[PDB]
Amino acid sequence: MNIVLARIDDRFIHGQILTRWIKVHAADRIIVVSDDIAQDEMRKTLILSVAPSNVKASAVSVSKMAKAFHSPRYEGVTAMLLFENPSDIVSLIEAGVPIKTVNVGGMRFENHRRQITKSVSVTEQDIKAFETLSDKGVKLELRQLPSDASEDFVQILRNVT
Amino acid sequence: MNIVLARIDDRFIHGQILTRWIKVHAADRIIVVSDDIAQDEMRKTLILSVAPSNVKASAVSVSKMAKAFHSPRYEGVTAMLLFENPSDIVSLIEAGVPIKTVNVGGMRFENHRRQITKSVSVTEQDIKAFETLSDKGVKLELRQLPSDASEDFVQILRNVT
Amino acid sequence: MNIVLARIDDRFIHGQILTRWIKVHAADRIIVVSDDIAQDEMRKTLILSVAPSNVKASAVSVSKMAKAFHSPRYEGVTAMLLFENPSDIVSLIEAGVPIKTVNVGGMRFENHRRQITKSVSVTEQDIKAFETLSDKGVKLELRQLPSDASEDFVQILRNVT
Repeated sequence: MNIVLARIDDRFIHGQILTRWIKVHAADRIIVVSDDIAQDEMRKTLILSVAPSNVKASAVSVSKMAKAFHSPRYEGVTAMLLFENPSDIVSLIEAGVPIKTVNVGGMRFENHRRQITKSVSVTEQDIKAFETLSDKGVKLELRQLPSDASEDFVQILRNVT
Repeated sequence: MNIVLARIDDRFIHGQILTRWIKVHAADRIIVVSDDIAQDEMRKTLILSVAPSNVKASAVSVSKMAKAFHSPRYEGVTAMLLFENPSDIVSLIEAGVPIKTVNVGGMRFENHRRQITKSVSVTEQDIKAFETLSDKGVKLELRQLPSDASEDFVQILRNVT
Repeated sequence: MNIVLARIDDRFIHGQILTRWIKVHAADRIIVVSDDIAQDEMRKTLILSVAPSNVKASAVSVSKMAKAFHSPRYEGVTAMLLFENPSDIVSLIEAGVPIKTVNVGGMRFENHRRQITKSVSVTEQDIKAFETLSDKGVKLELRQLPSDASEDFVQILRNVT
């Protein structure tokens, strides 16, 4: 399977954002990878119900994604993955799915989170995982649209701790 | 969770009806609450597949709705509930979800039902539940669109028995 | 339940093809009948997510289809079935659902398949089932659109073996 973009985004299929990434990479499908969202009936449906037509969408767990990534059915398929956070990306790599770059899009603020950028807010578990990701050599970029200039997330995160 | 309208409607996501209620209350999501529909794979999909985009939709059971209503994830969220009948509304209130008013939209006729209005047909179990609903103080209104004048369902139902 | 067309198509809800059959028969719902697709979470969603609105869609197994076909809820309902292959059509008939004609649309080529027409490729199991289908008296037709002239599949398949 050809993974064209792995993106982090708390809000998922919001506004014209995701559509713009799609038109640009010409992807066949969007897959939300998250164990929580895959076992939660009220949230799997509700996420995949505002995704664009002419585009297949589905929500699976880190385990099925791992299995699907290697399955021959989707051989050559062009996809774009959506993640709620950086740990499931780590969990997915520890299942044998190579992810070259990750586009950090947004992680909504909460009272126990630490705002790092206008759109990204992290916890302690989030930071460890962003670390581990640079350790596995994964490029970490920050931007909403294909037209915003790519900022380096690593430099941004470090200047904060 | 902010419940802006609890509606009874046998036919669900039919015509422009539901869309009109949505534009008017500006709701983020539509949730179908029914135990039968939530365990029936051929009906959960089939109901939520003709719902409008720009609107998240999902079908849960009286039990998960109860749980979700109080969950902090959906805190402040604006929703509109859809019901097949008045018993599940009673069942939902006996789970701790306060419903102020209920908009009776339609309950299709059947051979063992008693037609009460052009669009509502009830059974004996339906009537008991509409009673219990006025007992819990729930306002019961009748109308299809936000523009039809609100008729009183209670007075209408009583004039029939 | 009134079955207006039973169609074989590996690619499912692709292009304007299916929509054209729908407008022509005026069907309320599209049901994908397949045991594999019904138990595969990443594929049930992903198939039914690119189907047209104003049309209810769902994916069930040969067993539930059998059950639904006879259920009184969907009495009189007008539907169109989608199949991945000819065996599940046989499996469905051995459950008590009469299918008069089957429209062969496409079965994508693979390395272990034998191309029979520009769009149909079969295996040994496929052929036996197409046989059994002519044995049960099921008319087998070939065409993509309601406007292409109906070719006979049986004559086409035989000229190949």
